[PDB]
Amino acid sequence: KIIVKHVTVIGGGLMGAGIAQVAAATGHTVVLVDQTEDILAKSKKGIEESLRKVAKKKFAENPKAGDEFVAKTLSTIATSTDAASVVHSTDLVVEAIVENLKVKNELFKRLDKRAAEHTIFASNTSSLQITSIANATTRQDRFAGLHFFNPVPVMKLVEVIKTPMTSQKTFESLVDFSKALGKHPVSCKDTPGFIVNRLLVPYLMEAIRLYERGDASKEDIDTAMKLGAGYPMGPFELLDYVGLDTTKFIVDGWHEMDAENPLHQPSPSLNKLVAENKFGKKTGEGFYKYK
Amino acid sequence: KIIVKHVTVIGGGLMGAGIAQVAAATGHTVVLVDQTEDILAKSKKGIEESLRKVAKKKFAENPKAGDEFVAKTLSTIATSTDAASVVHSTDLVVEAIVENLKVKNELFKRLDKRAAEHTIFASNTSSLQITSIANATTRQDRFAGLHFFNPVPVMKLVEVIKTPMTSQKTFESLVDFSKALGKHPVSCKDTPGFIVNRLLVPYLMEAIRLYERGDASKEDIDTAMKLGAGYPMGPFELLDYVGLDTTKFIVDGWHEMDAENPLHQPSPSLNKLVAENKFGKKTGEGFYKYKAA
Ligand SMILES: NC(=O)c1ccc[n+]([C@@H]2O[C@H](COP(=O)([O-])OP(=O)(O)OC[C@H]3O[C@@H](n4cnc5c(N)ncnc54)[C@H](O)[C@@H]3O)[C@@H](O)[C@H]2O)c1
Ligand SMILES: NC(=O)c1ccc[n+]([C@@H]2O[C@H](COP(=O)([O-])OP(=O)(O)OC[C@H]3O[C@@H](n4cnc5c(N)ncnc54)[C@H](O)[C@@H]3O)[C@@H](O)[C@H]2O)c1
Repeated sequence: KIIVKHVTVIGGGLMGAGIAQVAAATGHTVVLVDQTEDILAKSKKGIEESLRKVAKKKFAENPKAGDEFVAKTLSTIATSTDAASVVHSTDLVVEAIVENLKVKNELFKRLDKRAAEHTIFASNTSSLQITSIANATTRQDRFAGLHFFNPVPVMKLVEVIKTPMTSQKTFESLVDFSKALGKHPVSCKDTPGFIVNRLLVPYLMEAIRLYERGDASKEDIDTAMKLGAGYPMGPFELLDYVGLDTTKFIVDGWHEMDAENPLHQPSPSLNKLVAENKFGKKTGEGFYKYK
Repeated sequence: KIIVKHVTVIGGGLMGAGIAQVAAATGHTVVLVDQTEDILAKSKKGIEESLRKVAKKKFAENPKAGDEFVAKTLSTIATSTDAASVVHSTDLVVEAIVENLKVKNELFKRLDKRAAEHTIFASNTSSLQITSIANATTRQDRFAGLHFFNPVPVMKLVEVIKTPMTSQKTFESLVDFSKALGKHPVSCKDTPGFIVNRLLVPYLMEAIRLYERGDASKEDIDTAMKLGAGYPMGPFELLDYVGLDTTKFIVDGWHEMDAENPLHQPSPSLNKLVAENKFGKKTGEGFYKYKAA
């Protein structure tokens, strides 16, 4: 079996940085790749700060160990601005760059030529057909989806997306890697939305349409789902938390792919908020105003 | 204002008994109504067993206290087989009987003649237009929906449904009553599913379709929604928990009113289980099998 040990994470953003951190924390050798030295420096800095925040807690009764732990985990993460030079002998490449199909495909088409034979390619894409990226290579049997959830270092779920061409060997390798990260992997075919978003987003859009219809206030709907369905956050609180722009992008995609399905119909309210740059918590305002 | 003190609860089933229990526990005088003295005896007995179970846990440091609590609550719950015999002096009627329009309308059409003038009529129905029931009476301004959730004694939410004719006075009165019960009322128009079921049920159906479509197993979908979305129960565990027959019933209704809507298309797997009398935890088998206690 191909036991993933050396991992190459391309993209030091919210997800990429978290992926790199959990891999390193769990004993894997990591090379985090991004476009500039500045982006990388900031990315690794946030990883350190996150690790320290946790250490200061579990190592109160021994500050020494705490710092050794952080230094150790942080020392097993390398950085680079040239992915091509790092994939020569990497066991796994996990991509988490800008959500743009053209950019992603060029990336892998290029990497496919440098990566070792056994190297597995995986995308953390939320709204893109894994197959639409696996065909940019001649490594389809070792290409798959590995979808994580933010905050990566906390969220225990990982969706292992297998395409019709993905081998069983590649699948089990990713399932074992997921468990090695201390995650609980589930399986799903290469369908839009996979499992979570496919069943969550459309529900959130329905929550918005109920409001636009004037049937109930945003506040009551949120209260209804929390007390009534036991959800951690009401649909609008969650919409703001995950980003209104992010949500809109996913739904618009499914809409352009099947403009007939009533579940993907655009929301006037959602568009207006995205228009006037109100993306939710990350912008200080979405359906609700924050801090 | 007219504060609800006397409540007539019609239906001693799962929902009704719970409603009576919470109302009586919070200081309201209650009359539980059902078809036979036996059914009523069984319901009130179930209310006692529930109160004593809550007592042993709350008054563990003083069983005597817990016995007084139970006895006091149980004492303010009278039982009658004909509601018309007590509504002339009740403040609110909360109906929770079989889910059938004709039966409900016949019930309220007749109670309308006994209930005092100030009496408010409320239906706990899940799949019927409140308005449809209200027009069986000439008291539409004092008619509304008061939708609870099982187990009533635990679930804090209560949906107060206002029809175009419900008066502001009736609405406020029901909201206050909701708070007096220790619940949290939310407002919604008389639309199919109200809030919770309108957003919950269609989602449960998509879960089933995702599975029947063979994109993922039931087990992984449940795991995915529990860990990825933070839900207490995965879609298939919740389906089995609320009732596959209860669910199929609600969806068929919506499907019937708007047959072209894809969101209400029937589930082959759901129908098959329902047809085989596999209703979920109620029968020991739904999408999953359970220990027939
Ligand atoms: N945004 C979310 O809420 C979310 C949640 C789950 C999964 N995702 C998935 O994660 C990936 C990135 O999302 P994010 O939130 O981490 O993004 P982000 O914008 O925070 O970070 C992406 C990083 O990629 C870098 N980047 C862009 N193009 C690159 C290229 N050609 N090569 C190398 N680095 C490049 C950027 O400079 C940036 O630092 C996407 O594939 C997306 O579908 C996003
Ligand atoms: N099942 C749920 O989870 C749920 C949740 C919310 C609301 N509801 C609603 O609650 C109501 C009852 O549901 P339930 O689960 O409590 O039912 P149930 O089957 O447990 O009990 C219904 C009770 O109504 C009585 N009944 C029938 N016809 C009657 C009549 N003409 N007069 C007086 N009593 C009569 C029966 O004898 C029975 O004891 C329905 O309107 C339903 O849509 C159900």
